[PDB]
Amino acid sequence: VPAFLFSGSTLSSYRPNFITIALPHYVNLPGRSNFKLMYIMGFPIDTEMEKDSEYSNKIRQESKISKTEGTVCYEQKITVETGQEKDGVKVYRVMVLEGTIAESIEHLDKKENEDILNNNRNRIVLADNTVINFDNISQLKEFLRRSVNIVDHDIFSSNGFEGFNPTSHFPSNPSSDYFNSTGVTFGSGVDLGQRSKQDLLNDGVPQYIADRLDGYYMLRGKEAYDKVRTAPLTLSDNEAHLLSNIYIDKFSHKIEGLFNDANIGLRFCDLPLRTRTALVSIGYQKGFKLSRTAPTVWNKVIAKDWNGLVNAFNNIVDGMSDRRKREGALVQKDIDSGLLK
Repeated sequence: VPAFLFSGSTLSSYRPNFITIALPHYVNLPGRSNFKLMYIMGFPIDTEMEKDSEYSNKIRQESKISKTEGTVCYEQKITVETGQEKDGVKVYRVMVLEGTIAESIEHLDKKENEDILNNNRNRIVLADNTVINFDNISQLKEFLRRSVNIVDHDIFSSNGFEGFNPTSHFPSNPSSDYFNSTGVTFGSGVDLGQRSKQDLLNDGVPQYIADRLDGYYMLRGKEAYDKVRTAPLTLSDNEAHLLSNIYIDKFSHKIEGLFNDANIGLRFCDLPLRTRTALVSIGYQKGFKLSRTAPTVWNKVIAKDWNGLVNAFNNIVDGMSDRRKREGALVQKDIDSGLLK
């Protein structure tokens, strides 16, 4: 123990020095201190011990981030290690050294690395030098999977929020006030009334999906309405999710920028997933500039008053109040889960 130590492969953008490796080689990983690595064979080894040492790191603090419900900011590179620890002595093989989330997921999916990952303790060493210890490799991968998404797309397309309808639909009638502004709609509120095919292509929507919507583009009011009654179109769930997610993500990035531009002492990626989801949902419904479209929400966000933020969602009556309560409950969950406070 640790087992299969030199097996598999290791992902590092950093490949030290410039013969002669069967000898241990030591180096300080450049950006940070301490990060002390001991290279044996071609492989990086992270060791920690309580007692002072010249070649070992000091014991690292455990991150407060939840291994079960938590995420790491999607803008961070991470270090992934697998290994063993006892009695103030820690020895970890570095599987991924300061790589991106997506790279990490990819690398850990490699068959060659199975043995070492299944046979040891897996942990993430964060940019902040704290660590998250996982019960098992499957847990770590799922954590990573959560972390890569800006919003939780399943919640978003749940009936509780934006819903999901793969069939072309017109969510208005000739009597209603929004009739002329409503277009042919797909998935989780993707309205083509102001969008053209080229627009969708530009946003990264696949040609095969885009080609299908021909005739549904740019129709608004009567024409869009009529078109759905006369010639509806049903997408497969897969195509409708793909399309929705492009727009959910596109919109999310709008919300993200506002938050980050506010310079509030943290970035949007540092918020828990559900809260990001909450913020984006209300934006998607009420308009993206929350300073204007949801001031009472916005105030609490930028104040980092999480309890205050929940209350704010509960206290808005736009006639949308049910969804707003569901948004606040997302925030409250993060509170109850310890992701917030």
